Amino acid sequence: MDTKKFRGSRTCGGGTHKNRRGAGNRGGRGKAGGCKHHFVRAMMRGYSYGKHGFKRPDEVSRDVSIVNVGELDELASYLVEEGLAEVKDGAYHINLENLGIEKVLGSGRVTKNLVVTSEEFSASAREKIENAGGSCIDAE
Amino acid sequence: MGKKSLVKLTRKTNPRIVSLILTLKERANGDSAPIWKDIAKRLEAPSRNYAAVNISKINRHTAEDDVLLIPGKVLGAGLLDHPVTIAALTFSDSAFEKITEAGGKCLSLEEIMEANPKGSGIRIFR
Amino acid sequence: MIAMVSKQPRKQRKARYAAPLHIRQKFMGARLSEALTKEYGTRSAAVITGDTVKVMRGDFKGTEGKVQSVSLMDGTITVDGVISTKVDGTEVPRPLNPSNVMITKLEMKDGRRASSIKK
Amino acid sequence: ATAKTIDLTGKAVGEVELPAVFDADYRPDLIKKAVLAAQANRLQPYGPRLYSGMETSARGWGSGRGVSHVPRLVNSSRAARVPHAKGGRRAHPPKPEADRSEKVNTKERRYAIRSAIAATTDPTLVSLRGHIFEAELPIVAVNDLESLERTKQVIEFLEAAGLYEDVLRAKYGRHIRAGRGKLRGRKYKHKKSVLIVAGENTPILKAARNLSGVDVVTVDSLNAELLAPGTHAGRLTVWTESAIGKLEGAFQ
RNA sequence: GGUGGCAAUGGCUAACCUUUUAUCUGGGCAGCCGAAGCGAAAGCAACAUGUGCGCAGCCUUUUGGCGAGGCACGACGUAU
RNA sequence: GAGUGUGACAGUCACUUAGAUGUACGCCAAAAGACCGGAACAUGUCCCUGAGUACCGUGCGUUGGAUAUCGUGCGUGAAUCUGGGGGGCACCAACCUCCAAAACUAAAUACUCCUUGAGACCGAUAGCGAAAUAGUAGGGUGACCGAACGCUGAAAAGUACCCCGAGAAGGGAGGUGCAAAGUGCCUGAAACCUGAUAGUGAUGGAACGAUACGGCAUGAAAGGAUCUCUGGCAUGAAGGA
RNA sequence: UUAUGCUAUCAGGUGGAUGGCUCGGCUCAAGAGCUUAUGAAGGACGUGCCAAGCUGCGAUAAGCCCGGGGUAGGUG
Ligand SMILES: [K+]
Ligand SMILES: [K+]
Ligand SMILES: [Mg+2]
Ligand SMILES: [Mg+2]
Ligand SMILES: [Mg+2]
Repeated sequence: MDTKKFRGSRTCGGGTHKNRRGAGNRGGRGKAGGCKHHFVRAMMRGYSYGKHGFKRPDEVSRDVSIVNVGELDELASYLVEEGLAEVKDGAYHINLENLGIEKVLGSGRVTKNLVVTSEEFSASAREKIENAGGSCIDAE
Repeated sequence: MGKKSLVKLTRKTNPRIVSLILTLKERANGDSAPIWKDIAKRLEAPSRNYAAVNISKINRHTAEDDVLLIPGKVLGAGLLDHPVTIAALTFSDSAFEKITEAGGKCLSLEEIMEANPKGSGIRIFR
Repeated sequence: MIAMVSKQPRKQRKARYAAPLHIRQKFMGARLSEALTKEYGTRSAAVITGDTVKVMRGDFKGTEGKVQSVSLMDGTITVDGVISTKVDGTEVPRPLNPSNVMITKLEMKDGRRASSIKK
Repeated sequence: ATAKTIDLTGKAVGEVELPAVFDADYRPDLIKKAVLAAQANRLQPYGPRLYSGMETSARGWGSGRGVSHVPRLVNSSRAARVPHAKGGRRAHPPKPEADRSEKVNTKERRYAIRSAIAATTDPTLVSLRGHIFEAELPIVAVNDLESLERTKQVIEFLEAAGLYEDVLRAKYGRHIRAGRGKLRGRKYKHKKSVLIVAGENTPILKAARNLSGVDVVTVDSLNAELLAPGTHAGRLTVWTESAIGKLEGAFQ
């Protein structure tokens, strides 16, 4: 706190001088009392008692990097000028493997001919790419 | 510009912002144009809530040769198909490149103040 | 000698205060006269008991005399004619700092003095 | 935009196009941030020893003796160890484990450096900063200033450029400061006069080094605190041709 | 929170190297946060705006119009 | 032109500094010589490759180690290249991976008695307890606890001689010194104590003051000079005889 | 001449604050890093012309010998 502003206040913003003694003025140390007197506070701060679900091992579980077809479509020219994609007879050839993405999702619009090769596609990504005139290629 | 406005101005550290606020209030006076006083009040507001407008909003809400004044920064997310003149406090590099290639102008608040002091036809974007 | 290793006043003064005797010899340096500096190639030399110096600072500026005595611990010399008359009236020498005097004639009864002054 | 270059006699003998580092707007707030961060990163840990005032076995007498309940020596009534006891520990002293370093992002630190470099071109900022000079800013010197090896040559160049008055101001303005700094080793309060920036390591570093208030550095070793001593921009600086050539993308 | 830098083509680097004695300059993409959520998990995976109201500001016949932001819907992803 | 010393502030007075020199014993150390020697392939009813060990059962500790940490108490206990171990419960199969139960091994790392340097550190009730005749004086049978105390002056020039005094005290007078700064001596606050001055005071009522008006004293500087005193005239709000 | 006192200032005493000074302390960094039966560290006692403490030294006792640096003073 601003120590200088409280020089002369005696209690220094604490109320009574009998405040500010120990953990008794906080109701205990840490997040104690979450079943008894900090029960509602535990609900508010998310520390309510209980267990839920199970964790799978990190060595089998995996998350996939994603990119929506709108993001690919409306910055594909930047990808070609940066080298990560090429234009073959007018069709953008994007390989998500060198982008670090493994699943194409279907959010957005596809306005150009995208020939996209990726480890996985959502169904909607499939229709949006194929209706734009392009195709989807799985990574063997 | 009473004590509240003075608190807000004295709070700012960027001399460009201070000079802009002062000159905008002067121009709102002289030109009789509440657009400049409005921009000054938006600049006096806390800097954590400054406008950071992406290119996509400008493209979505503007027509050809539409003059925009953004009391903040223009960012580069999105595409810009039509030319548009944009007066902003600052621009991203990508925002500048996109606006330039689309055929628009990236001018500052001082430049737009000098171009038309009355603020006629100018639309504020946040 | 105190290098630019330490620019701190405390270390400089500690070095001077606890200087060995062979280092306190160099504290007795005094400016040589123009003739002596020309004919020795050095700008200064240690004041020795015996050589003639001219006092150039203090209450006794302009006096020329022979160094009667040198104290290495005090870093002071005693010059003929630089005295303090005391309440008895007997005349007592007033010690001088060697940096306040100038050598005008060296005592060269010691064959080692020439190399002592330089090299 | 463009700047004239003066030879060692002080006469303009050509033109140089100033890099984009020189048309950077003036940002005293960012300059202040950069200089304060560098000063803080220079600082040194300090504090009392671990158990200073606390290496006693003092214990309280308790109630019933007409005395305060402070800890006392086991074989005397002398109070010990408490911050209001004589010889007791300091409550809240400086800690050697305290971290005084400040971070400034490299982008905004470079912005501050560019702002300070552009501030060396404004006569109003430089004269308001305290400097005495009669030259026309910015001062770009031909590269032969870098090859001169004696202080007298630097004096002749500075006099021909109308900059030596600032050096004399720094020399005669050197003053013994007030307070405890003299005992700690900061006997003088020094002034800053002239910044010489060279293209690379050359003899001009040693040659101009001993001038009073003068800093001579290369473009690589150029930071905010050299260009804005005390967080104030507007340092009178002499750039060389090589320095201006090497400044094209220096902080952008 | 106030003030700033940069900004989805994002931000910042950590250790460390460069120190020519702790600053500093230039490097350093490992990593972290943001960028897609929902689900215990398997897994699957969304609007670059479809509509309305409407503040500021601008235009205006001074009563209306356009209306960023805001608000209210509609639609969609996923769990049940 | 870091700094310190020198009778007050020093780049040029001294020591230094920047920069160069030199150095016994040692330490590293390249050219060049002397020496044990190194690396591939072919063939295989061939030989060797670490035991109370690995593993397992049970108890306990420990661990994030969860039926899936490591240890070690008890018990039990293998195999031998057609072999053995591991791949987070056990077992089966596939695949991948290694070869324990023997041994050594620089560097990068830690620390601070010690050396050097530095410091938005402290500045004598602080900073180490200790500016060290300081773990001292002193305290405790003992384990152990543990202080206080820095400074004359440029130079002792550290007060001659004389008087009083029992005086090797002290005082007076007189000197030294720019200055008594006169030896635990720089500056020298307050409490406290002695005296002086102003006011008051032996008929007097107590939060020791604030406000107004008077007596006495002071009012040199730093405060006023159409300022202070005393009146006249003009205009005068609220109010108003 | 109102004593005993009270209030303010001044002079002096006592006292040792304040200021100024500091060869001390503290912290950080960079180095360097084992020693003792060839008797260590540590302690006791002694050791000086006048010397009690500390420091150094060991009956050769604030010291003895040799080489180098230093050079005119020294005797913590
Ligand atoms: K002198
Ligand atoms: K001095
Ligand atoms: Mg010097
Ligand atoms: Mg102490
Ligand atoms: Mg202490």
